Amino acid sequence: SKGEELFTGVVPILVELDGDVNGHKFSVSGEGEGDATYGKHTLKFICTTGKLPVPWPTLVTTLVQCFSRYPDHMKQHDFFKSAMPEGYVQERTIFFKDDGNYKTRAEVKFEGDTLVNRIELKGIDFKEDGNILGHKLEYNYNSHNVYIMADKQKNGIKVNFKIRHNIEDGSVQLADHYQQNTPIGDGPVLLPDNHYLSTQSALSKDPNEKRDHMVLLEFVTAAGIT
Ligand SMILES: [Mg+2]
Ligand SMILES: [Mg+2]
Repeated sequence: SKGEELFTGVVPILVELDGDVNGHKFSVSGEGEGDATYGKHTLKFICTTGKLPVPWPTLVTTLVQCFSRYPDHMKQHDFFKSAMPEGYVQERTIFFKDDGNYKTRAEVKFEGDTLVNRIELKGIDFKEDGNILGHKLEYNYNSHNVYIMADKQKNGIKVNFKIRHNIEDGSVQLADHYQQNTPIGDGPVLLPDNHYLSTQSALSKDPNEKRDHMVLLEFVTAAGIT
């Protein structure tokens, strides 16, 4: 189908983020590839401005749900690919419990044969010795369910989920995600029935990289319709 046909093979991915958290300005660039056939993508991210002022794990959700594997019997519910190549706007508010919040605006679209995620991130009202600005988050990542519903009035989707970030003392830092996606182009898109994406993510380091960086391996599969 339109859009989906662009994802049958391996697709290069570029991610570019500019961020400001409590006045700490930074940029991140990522490169990698995705194979939606297998719900798989791999990326390496670099902080191009120096040291990242927030923990890497807090940026994972912000840093391409078009690479999710939609089972054949759910293909009519894949909004993300249906909006391609023109793309979609992905906006979030991320509430860190007992701490500050991120607001993000991204455009995800093809530039030539590459899938590009371009993001502006703004974080405010973080505690200086909270888990975020105090860098108390472990370098790992849990598996989540990402809940999706149609937003027919916006010709898009509404998405909600709760990220669990492990803290170095055994506790959990919750990050409540509220998300909206709307197409950039004016063509038709697939508006889905309620369903979810099951995610899993592995964080690692490149032993040959001296810059502040994150290597990510992610698998995502749509479910919840039988
Ligand atoms: Mg196929
Ligand atoms: Mg633990």
